[PDB]
Amino acid sequence: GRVFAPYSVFKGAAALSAEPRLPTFNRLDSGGVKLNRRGVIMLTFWPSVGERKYDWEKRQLFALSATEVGSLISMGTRDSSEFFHDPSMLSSNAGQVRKSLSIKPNADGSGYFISLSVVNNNLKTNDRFTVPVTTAEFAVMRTAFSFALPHIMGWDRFTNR
Amino acid sequence: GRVFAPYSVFKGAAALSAEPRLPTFNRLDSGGVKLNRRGVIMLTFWPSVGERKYDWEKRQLFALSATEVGSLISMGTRDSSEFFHDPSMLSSNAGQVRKSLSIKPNADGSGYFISLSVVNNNLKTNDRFTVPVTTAEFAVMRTAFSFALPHIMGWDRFTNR
Amino acid sequence: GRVFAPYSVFKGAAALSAEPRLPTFNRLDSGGVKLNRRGVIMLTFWPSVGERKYDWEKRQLFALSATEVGSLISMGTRDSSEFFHDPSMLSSNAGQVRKSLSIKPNADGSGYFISLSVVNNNLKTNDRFTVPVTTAEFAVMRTAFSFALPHIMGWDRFTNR
Amino acid sequence: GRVFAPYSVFKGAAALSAEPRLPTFNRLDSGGVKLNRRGVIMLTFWPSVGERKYDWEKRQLFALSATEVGSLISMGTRDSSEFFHDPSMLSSNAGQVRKSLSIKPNADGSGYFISLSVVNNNLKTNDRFTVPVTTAEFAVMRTAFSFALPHIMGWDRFTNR
DNA sequence: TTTTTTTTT
DNA sequence: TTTTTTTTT
DNA sequence: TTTTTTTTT
DNA sequence: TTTTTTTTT
Repeated sequence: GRVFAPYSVFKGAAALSAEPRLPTFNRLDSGGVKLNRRGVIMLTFWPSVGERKYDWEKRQLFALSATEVGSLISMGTRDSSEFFHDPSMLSSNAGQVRKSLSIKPNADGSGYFISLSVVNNNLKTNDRFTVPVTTAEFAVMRTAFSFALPHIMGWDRFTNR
Repeated sequence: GRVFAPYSVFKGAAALSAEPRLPTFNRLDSGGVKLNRRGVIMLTFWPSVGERKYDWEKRQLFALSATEVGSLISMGTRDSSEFFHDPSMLSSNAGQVRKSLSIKPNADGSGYFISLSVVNNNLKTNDRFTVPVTTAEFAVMRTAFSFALPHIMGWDRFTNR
Repeated sequence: GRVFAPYSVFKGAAALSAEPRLPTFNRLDSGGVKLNRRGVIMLTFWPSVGERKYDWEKRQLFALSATEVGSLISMGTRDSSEFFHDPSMLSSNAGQVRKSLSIKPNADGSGYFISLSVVNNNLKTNDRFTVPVTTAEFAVMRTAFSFALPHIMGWDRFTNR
Repeated sequence: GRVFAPYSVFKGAAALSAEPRLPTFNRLDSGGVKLNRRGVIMLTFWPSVGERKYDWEKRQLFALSATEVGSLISMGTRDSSEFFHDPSMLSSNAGQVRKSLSIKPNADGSGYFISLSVVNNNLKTNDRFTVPVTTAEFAVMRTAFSFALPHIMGWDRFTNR
């Protein structure tokens, strides 16, 4: 069965959620197993419609790859990164939706800003959710993501008993 | 069944103990599972009534959240933090008991001081337990807490087999 | 059964793959178990025959030992290392094939270069596969290898239940 | 059953071995479980009687506690520590055997020196085994010991399923 | 005994 | 296919 | 719902 | 064979 144990951070404008999506495996005819669809750390964003009350309907997703996770956890305090995703890459309708996730340190050094930009040329929409992440919150993420990385990679299958 | 494997540090005035409290889950009707009550790292303090002989009766608890754990493990040597808790928040009798946990580096750099303050306006009591933590002891905590963080978050449920 | 969950990095000239090989154990007559053949992190390299299309036939392997893994993960940004292996050491045909793996930081600091040299004096061949590894990619490796190290050592057998 | 998966380092004068000893638990009448005898990282030393040929008969043991492990893994490159143990503390024959383990960085910075001193006033013996540990070897230890620490503490018993 | 709360499947 | 070897239970 | 793809067993 | 001990459920 599925499991819902998100690490969620709520702030002024929007809320931020993070939970792993494990890899899918195919059992070969030879008996062994082969990783098929790679796992990710799924990031979800949604806005606040009212004093601490958020709109789950207007949520946007962003799937961190193994490498991108590696990038995030290796970030020094004075570091910043930006990831660009096309949800429908290699599909009939590519270049129509563009997603970009950005992590930038804030001036104070009291953590980072993490914002998701989603531009949809099909629906003519332009969404952006920014969420402030303290040092401690980003620390949970770094440690949690470090823990999950081997799993989303399927390396937890390698075990002596 | 339950499990009692505390990491305990004993010192002059008081003693310090730390062990995880796992999250509670509810099995949905849909089959999947959902994290309900979040896990914590439970901290217990108690005084010394006599030459190395402590009073377990006068113990006070403090429950570290995921974020607070993230804060503790991310602490540089020259860092200090303070957490404030109301045990009965959102309850009939709030603001009546106040707890504060403080981690401050000591002058020497030979670790930290960790003290729990508990002010009870109902019972008119004022308790404070301070415990010195060497670099090595705080190292156990940092590593142990890092290990436990994924578990108290319920991320150990995400596993390939 | 076996498991195939490689961490693969594809680049211009060649491709790089990494996955653990667990240790083999023998069950003693006394009942206990004893680690026999030590585990490794297996590295595979292969060339590119055409615009992003690689030759799996011309692959070369390199097996990182526990210690060598320890070396790799302890590398600062400004560090470089080189490992020399004779595949047929202590065998009839030693000194006939020589392998060397090198990790050097690139000028920019944007990661490392990792190249495998294989000199075969029996077949009169001289192969070399170089692959550029970004900071994020090497971060995956560092974290993945850290996770796997206890397992290839067989220390995952030590567990309370 | 027991498990033998030592991390061993062999050098000129002596050899060094390290493997965890898990904690013992007692099942309470209440149903739960309680950690009884604490786990350790067991260190074994033995001399070399001949060109790369060691004397397993003249081995000496040293049991690292949780805290001492915490100390070892927190060591910077320029750090050194010394631990003193009386094997028969709180026993009929205390003060008769004294053990001391020392970790000192070597001049070059190419790792550390680790030596075990055992003075026996009952048998009138004075033993000392020194073993050089490269940066990579000590890296294996740091990572392996970090992995094992939660287990020797019995914190691996805390798990969601 | 424990600072709660915010959104789904 | 893989750099081995050293000491026990 | 999710940026894909490249090579085996 | 191993530095112990301190307080509960």
